[PDB]
Amino acid sequence: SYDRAITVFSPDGHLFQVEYAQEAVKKGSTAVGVRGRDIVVLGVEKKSVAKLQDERTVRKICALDDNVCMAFAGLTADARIVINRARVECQSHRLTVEDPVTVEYITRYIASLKQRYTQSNGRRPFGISALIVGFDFDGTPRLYQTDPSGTYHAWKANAIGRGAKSVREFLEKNYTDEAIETDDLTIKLVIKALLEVVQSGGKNIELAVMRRDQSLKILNPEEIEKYVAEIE
Amino acid sequence: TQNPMVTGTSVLGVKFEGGVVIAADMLGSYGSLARFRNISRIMRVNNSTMLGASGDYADFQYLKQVLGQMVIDEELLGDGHSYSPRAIHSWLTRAMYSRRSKMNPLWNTMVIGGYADGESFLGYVDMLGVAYEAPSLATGYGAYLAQPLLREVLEKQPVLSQTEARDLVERCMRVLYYRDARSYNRFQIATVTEKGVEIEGPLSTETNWDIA
Amino acid sequence: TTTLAFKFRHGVIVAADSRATAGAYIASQTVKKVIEINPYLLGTMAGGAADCSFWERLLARQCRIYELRNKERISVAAASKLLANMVYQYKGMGLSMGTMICGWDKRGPGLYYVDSEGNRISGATFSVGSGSVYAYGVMDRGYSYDLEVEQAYDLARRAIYQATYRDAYSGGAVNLYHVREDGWIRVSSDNVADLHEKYS
Amino acid sequence: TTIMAVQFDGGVVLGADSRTTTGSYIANRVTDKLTPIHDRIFCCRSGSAADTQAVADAVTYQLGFHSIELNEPPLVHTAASLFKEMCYRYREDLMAGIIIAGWDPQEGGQVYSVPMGGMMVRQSFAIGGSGSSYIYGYVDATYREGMTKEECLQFTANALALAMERDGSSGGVIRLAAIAESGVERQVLLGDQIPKFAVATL
Amino acid sequence: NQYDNDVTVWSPQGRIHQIEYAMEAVKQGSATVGLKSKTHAVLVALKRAQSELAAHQKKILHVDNHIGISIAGLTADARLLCNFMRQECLDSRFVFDRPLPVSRLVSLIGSKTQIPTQRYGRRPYGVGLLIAGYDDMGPHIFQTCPSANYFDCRAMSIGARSQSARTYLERHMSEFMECNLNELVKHGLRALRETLPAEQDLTTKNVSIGIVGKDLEFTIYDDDDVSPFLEGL
Amino acid sequence: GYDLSASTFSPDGRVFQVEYAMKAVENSSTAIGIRCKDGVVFGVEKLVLSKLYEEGSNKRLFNVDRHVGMAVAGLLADARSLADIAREEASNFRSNFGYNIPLKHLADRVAMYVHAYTLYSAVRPFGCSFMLGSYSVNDGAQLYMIDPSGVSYGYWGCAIGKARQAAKTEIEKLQMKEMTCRDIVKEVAKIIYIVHDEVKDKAFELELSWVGELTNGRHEIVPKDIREEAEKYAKESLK
Amino acid sequence: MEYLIGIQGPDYVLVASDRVAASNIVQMKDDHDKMFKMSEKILLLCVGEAGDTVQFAEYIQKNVQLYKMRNGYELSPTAAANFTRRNLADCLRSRTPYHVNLLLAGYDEHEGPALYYMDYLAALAKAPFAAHGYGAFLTLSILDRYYTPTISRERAVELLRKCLEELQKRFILNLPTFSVRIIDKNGIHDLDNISF
Amino acid sequence: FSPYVFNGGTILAIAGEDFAIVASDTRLSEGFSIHTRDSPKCYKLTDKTVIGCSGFHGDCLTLTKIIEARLKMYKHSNNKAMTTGAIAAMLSTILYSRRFFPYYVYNIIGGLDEEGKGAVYSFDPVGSYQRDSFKAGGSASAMLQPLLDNQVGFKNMQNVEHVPLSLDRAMRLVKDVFISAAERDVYTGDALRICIVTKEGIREETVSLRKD
Amino acid sequence: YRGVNTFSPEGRLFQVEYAIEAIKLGSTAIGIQTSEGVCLAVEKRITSPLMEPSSIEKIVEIDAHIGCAMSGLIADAKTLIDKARVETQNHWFTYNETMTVESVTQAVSNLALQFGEEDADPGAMSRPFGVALLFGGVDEKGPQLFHMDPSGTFVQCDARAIGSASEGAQSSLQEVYHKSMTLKEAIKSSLIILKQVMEEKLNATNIELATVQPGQNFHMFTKEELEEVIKDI
Ligand SMILES: CC(C)C[C@@H](C=O)NC(=O)[C@H](CC(C)C)NC(=O)[C@H](CC(C)C)NC(=O)OCc1ccccc1
Ligand SMILES: CC(C)C[C@@H](C=O)NC(=O)[C@H](CC(C)C)NC(=O)[C@H](CC(C)C)NC(=O)OCc1ccccc1
Repeated sequence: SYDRAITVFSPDGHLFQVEYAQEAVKKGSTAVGVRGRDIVVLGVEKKSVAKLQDERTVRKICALDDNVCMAFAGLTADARIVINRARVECQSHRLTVEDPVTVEYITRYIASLKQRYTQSNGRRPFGISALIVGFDFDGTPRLYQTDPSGTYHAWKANAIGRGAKSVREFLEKNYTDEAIETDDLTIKLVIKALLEVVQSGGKNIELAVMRRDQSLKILNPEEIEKYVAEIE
Repeated sequence: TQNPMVTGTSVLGVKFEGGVVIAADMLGSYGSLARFRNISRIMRVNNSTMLGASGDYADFQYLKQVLGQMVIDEELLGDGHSYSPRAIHSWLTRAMYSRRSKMNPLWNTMVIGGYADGESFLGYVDMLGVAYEAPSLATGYGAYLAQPLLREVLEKQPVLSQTEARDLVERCMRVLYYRDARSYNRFQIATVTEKGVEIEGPLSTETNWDIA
Repeated sequence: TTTLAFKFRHGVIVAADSRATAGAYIASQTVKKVIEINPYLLGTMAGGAADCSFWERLLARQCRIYELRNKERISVAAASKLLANMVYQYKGMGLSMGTMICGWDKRGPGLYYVDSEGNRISGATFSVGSGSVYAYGVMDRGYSYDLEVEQAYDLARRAIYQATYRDAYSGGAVNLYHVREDGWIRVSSDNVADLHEKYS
Repeated sequence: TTIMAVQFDGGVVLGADSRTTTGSYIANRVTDKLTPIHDRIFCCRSGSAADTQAVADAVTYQLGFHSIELNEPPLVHTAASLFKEMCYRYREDLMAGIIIAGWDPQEGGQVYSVPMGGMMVRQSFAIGGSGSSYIYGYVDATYREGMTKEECLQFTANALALAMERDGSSGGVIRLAAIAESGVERQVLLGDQIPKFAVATL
Repeated sequence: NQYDNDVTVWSPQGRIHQIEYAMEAVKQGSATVGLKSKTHAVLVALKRAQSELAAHQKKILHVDNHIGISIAGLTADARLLCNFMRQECLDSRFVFDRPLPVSRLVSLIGSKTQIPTQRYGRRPYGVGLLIAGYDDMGPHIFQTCPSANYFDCRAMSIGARSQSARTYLERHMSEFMECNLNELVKHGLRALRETLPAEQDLTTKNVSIGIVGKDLEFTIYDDDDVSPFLEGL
Repeated sequence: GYDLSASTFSPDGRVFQVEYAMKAVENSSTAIGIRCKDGVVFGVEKLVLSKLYEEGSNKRLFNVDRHVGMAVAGLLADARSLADIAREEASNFRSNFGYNIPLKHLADRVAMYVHAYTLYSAVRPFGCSFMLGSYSVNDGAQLYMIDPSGVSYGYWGCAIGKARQAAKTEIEKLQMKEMTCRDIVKEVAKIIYIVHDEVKDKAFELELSWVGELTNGRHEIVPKDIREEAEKYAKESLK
Repeated sequence: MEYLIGIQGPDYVLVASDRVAASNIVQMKDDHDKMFKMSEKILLLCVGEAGDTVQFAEYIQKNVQLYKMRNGYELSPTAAANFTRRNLADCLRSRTPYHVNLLLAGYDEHEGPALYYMDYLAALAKAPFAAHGYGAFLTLSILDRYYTPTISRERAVELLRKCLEELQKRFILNLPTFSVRIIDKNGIHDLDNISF
Repeated sequence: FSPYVFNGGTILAIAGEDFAIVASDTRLSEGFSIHTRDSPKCYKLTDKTVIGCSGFHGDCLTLTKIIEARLKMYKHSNNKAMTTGAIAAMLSTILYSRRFFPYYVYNIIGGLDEEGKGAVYSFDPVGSYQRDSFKAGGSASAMLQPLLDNQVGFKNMQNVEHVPLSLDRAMRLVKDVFISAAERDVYTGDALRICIVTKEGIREETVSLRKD
Repeated sequence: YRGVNTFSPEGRLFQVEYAIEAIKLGSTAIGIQTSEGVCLAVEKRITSPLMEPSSIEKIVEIDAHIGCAMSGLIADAKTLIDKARVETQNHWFTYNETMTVESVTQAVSNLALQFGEEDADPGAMSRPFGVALLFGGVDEKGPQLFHMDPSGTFVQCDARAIGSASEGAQSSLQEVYHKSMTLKEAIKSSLIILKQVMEEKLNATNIELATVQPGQNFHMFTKEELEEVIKDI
């Protein structure tokens, strides 16, 4: 059993393996999430359709449960492993607690899993950051972010991946109660933020919408184009 | 041992002024058969401790090997510390209880006599971990036959001399030979005093009246 | 023994006797058969005294950890499920444990019956113990969801008292509890001898 | 089954019957119950054939390796100790009664008894098996100190013949073996060679 | 600079540098003294605080009714060793109903501490100990090192600036055997005082005393409990 | 970097880690052991590092078995670990076979245990040399020595430590094959004093042990009276 | 003993079960639910030893839901039935067998309605109709007499009533209320309880 | 092979305003025989706590040793002595740890609580425990309890003042209940050992009973 | 190269030294002990306005009478806190009492430094925890404040500051703190220092304050209480 200490401290108190995992998250495609009054929206920029790939099998937005979904930015294979671990935990929580999971609970579970891989023996840190959105049983919308280090926070709106600094800067200035006043207005805010980085727009961005009672919904290309047209 | 095979009968013990004396016959009965008639059931644990045992003889031999090995190890250090009779009695109680708990008991009833720090010790240990210290002990059928005589004398006279204790033991050994169907006429007497442990040869209950 | 609990308009009422027997010998007449798991959760004990006390205490520790981790009080359904899973690992190994978990959760008042045999159900009224059959008759005839608080106390006391009268292994004092939206309260502890004078 | 071993000045004499039974059927009537563990060390087997054979093979392997390592001939006491160690540890699984006899330079002829249970004891002479119960008085009455090899051979032959006559699980032929510094001399008494005692007729 | 990175690597001079560094850890620790007489064994330690508002770190720990230790080095390792010693003392009492002899307890420590110093990926225990106990053979004072070696002493000092203390103990070693308990403790305190850096005095806040005797179970004196001993020096 | 592990041969076929272990053994104080007709005698030059140490502290003579002795040199911690191993081997032998372990067999078992630590990088070679001595009527006096590499041989007189060469020269003139333990004890004390360097080391205490017919085959410390006589004889010899 | 019954029609599956939770000659619950929602088109009816039924059914439910969440589509009724049999059979010879009798009902878009029968030995059978418990002895003949492959759901409910009336008239246990449910292309529909 | 055997013994505990009494007989027996006449069932745990164990002597010794070890472990870790309540809670967990191989022991803890008042805790073999004002356990538990309930508890008596229980009255009551029990119970009646826990310390008294 | 269990020439473990260095990257946290109670304060250090400050939990409750303040790699402290909570409930379950603050700190400190690479466990910790913890609570001894470092060393302290501004926060605590200080004065003093060291302007949303008192349980100040205190401060 390989049991070498992959992650160790360094002079000045740094975990280079954690920092490298972060620079691996930064190379990934951009992802955006905003928390609306009665809606939570997740957006992501597609590097290239390629006109040959089957778009069904390259989704970067996944549903952990009926009331929770997440989008990642980093290594695709690592995300698939983390997503599966969350999915089994969500079902396990349903089995024991007899109630649907809360966004904070599953975020805490995922973060703890990531932290464990940074302190375990013979293991590499997970090279992904995740944006988890959903609705608690009380109905309050939630939006969380998790880093490879194992830390997590609750965000009104945040972006991860390539060019996340600019998108976050744009969101900070453009996020207000008026902007999230209506569900359509909230969607436009995500699209405009993504357009800050991605070039083509419409054909290079994927959007997912989650409402209080309704399940996860993926906007069709026609809907995305219409919103882009309304934006311009 | 789930079922004993070759067993020794009662063992006696009584403490006097300045020592302890233990008796036991040299006979291993294979279920109503005097099979082995020259086996000593008394062991010299160390310079101030001696041990007699009843029940399965093979289990007694195992304890002889283990206990003898520990004494050797302690003497190797040569640090001035040696196991006292109380320490050996405590160790045996734990060993017997642990085997009973695991459901693989050592089918024995042991009597431990010793003399250290100018004080006599006499202890008892059953196969189930029962242990205690009394002025006189008698395992097996000795509890029914020999114990009443020893207790009666000791209640009358709490402290005995070496000669009185030896004569008392011989009388009890005679009674056991009369009425115990698994007893033998040849037996050993072990004594521990300030001068160490001495084991007496194959004595015989010569005084056996048979006026029928 | 006789434990009893039912739900009504103003919460859930829990009552029990205070007798413990060892064979045909009355070991004690002051046993506390209701466990204060939390200021909002209660548990009753019936069956093995050691089994019930140990596993309820284990449940109380698990519930407290749950609250610390999740920063929210555990629900009645979750607590009963926790106990059901803990004791199911030892099914068929001789544990005797019949419990009712009573509390007020976010969904409202809750009452679950958990047995060492593996049963876990919720209902309006329950009764566990040797005298449960006797307490069922009195409770069934006098129970109504629209009972007043004072009436509910009287019905619980009468049901336990009648059970102690007919059951050899039930007796002592009737301990009464009432779980409300803001927590449970120790209503009273009336001796069966005194109740016998009152009812006759 | 009847196994007998005697000790004389400078060696030991071993003997056994040659009957193996499965109920009342004699599966083998010429079985050899004297297993040579080493040179000048023998063991007489009684009880379960499977257990005794397995135990004898294991001790033979252990003693042979031990002797090679030490570059000295094995001691009879050591061979008995190895039998005791295994028979005692697996006392609940093994049904095997053994007597170990042989010669070594240090102590000369020795006879050790390892009955069921795993106890070990040095004996001037030993007997075992189902048929041993019928000759306890005979060996006790007719045994003497200082017997020679020839006397020991005759003493063992007479005892075994009586046991085979009475016991139903004993019979066939008598296999003997005298062990001394010179070597091992084995012989088989069969037919009229077996000692005979007239049966009273009224 | 390639022979001082593992404990399983001998150097050309036949030295294991890792063990040498562990010995250097106890030197950075704080001073502590231990001496014995015909009847008593005494431990006196000098506690120091990281900050003025922080309590002085404790240096004397209980092991059994007749054994105590004074630590100097990595505290986490000290607790691991103290825990091991307590279990060994408990096991002896449980099995033999008898106090574990001090020398046999020290031998167990050496055996345990030696294993890390010979396996890849393990490290020596970065802590030195001054074991004071009483057994059937009389008072005992022992010294342990990160290297799994121990010495039966009559008076020893370990820790920072402990050579000045050892100098005092050797000078007055001839008097310890026949002095009373009060006199013996004062000898331990005077040595510890020598270790102190000139402009500083022994205080009830930084001095801790441990005493074990023929008819005196191991006791620890700290805070105002030390005032009776300091009064007179 | 060919000398950083015991699992690598040097270009010329040498395990430097083992060689360094022997070098550590060569910095200790000398310890000698002489075999004679009656039995075996051991002697050790115990330096007093500090006057604060109790007499008998850090004893370098051990009783691995009631009939077997043991003298050591080098890292003391490793030596004590080997002594525990030797005791375990001796005890296990008695339980399995029922009699005292022959000294030759005991030396072989301990030597193989030592040798197993010079084959892998996961452990390091014992940095200590030791010698085993015993006496039995059947086997007579026997003396053995084992080095870090795991090699064991029989000796008539052996030395280990700093002044190994000087001690070997002195031992050559004893003619031990026809001498008794009583006379050998005085000779052992004399040699230790001669090899010792008073100029370099401050002071030392002489530790003596023997096993033979006079002790009935049990290894034990030499009596205080005999040790005092031997020390006086050695000091007088050093005119 | 509990009671389960299932009738399969051309394009639907009708299932019913009693609502009694007894404990040593006392009805502790009168509205117990013995049907588990595997998915939007599958129902598991589990009866047997206390604890075993809930533990097994919940365990299967978690896995079936997990499969849906991981693959984006729900398990077919046949696959779910065979998955259940595999788990039951595997535990059969272990130290912790599950003593449960199961009826699995479901609807698949392609295959159509399906009713499956399984006993505690994990023998799986597909039948037009099945029943579990002692009441199965009295009601199975009624189903054989009156069942047809082309039975309308209105007639199926009537046939279910005749089976439940027989239990009231001739069975010894007190089973007043019965849960009723139906599965078709539109999912699981809860019908009115049949009460007496 | 039965791993259990009953050795008799009776224990009793009474709590008072400023004291706690724990008493027991000193007879150890097996079957119809008497092992020793000087085997008290009282065990001192701390300066203000005493435990009385009766039943299978093999489990009695093991449990007492386990408790003695655990107390030292607690003191070392928490730097303070255990309380009577803490000991009672721990003993419940220790007893239940062997639920499926229980200690055939009856325990009664008597001592002072944190407030300085007497406290008595009774136990079952499998850890079920409960605080009480007075309790009797062992062979003669059924004989002792009814009188304690009548006299200490003032049960079934009317128009009687409930005067607080004094130390002298409690001591006389303890002796009387045991004297009566010795007359009817075979397993008890060699001698009476009384342990009195108060603020000053633990005091011990011995009173003779009828030998047979 | 340079295994985790390695000793520097000065006897200081490399990994522990680096872990201690990692503490200086954390936000400042202050804890003051008073006869009336113990108060804990910590700067939240909001990175961006879009982050929800309610989700930064740098003060957590171990039990009703124990509270913990964290600084450093906050993700590491999650396992330490979970161990402390579990240990506290185990003690209540067994002894039916409440663990003391020192005993809880001791259990957590023992968990720290139990890291290894070879022959430790299938998934043992590979590195020390990079978090410094301040344990505050009320026990039989009254209010208690304990500081635990990555090295597994814990000590009681009257007032202790940890984090990026520990040097300078401790300096201020030295001048102001005194034994007879009340709980109100302690809270005011803690806030004044925090406002001084913090780079951002102190307000009711970017700091966390909690207290434990002999009567009340562990209490975390809400915004309304925080606004009241800072107004005077
Ligand atoms: C607290 C309640 C559970 C009290 C009451 C209620 O049923 N318990 C009981 O009546 C049961 C008997 C039976 C009815 C299960 N009694 C008990 O459990 C009593 C309680 C002591 C106070 C004497 N103890 C008892 O029977 O223990 C014997 C025993 C010994 C070893 C293993 C298991 C059980
Ligand atoms: C080979 C001898 C040393 C042992 C021999 C002598 O009595 N033992 C036996 O004959 C005993 C008798 C008794 C256990 C029924 N029989 C046996 O051990 C077995 C029967 C087993 C079911 C136990 N008999 C048997 O089938 O023996 C087959 C056999 C035939 C020839 C040589 C070796 C073995």
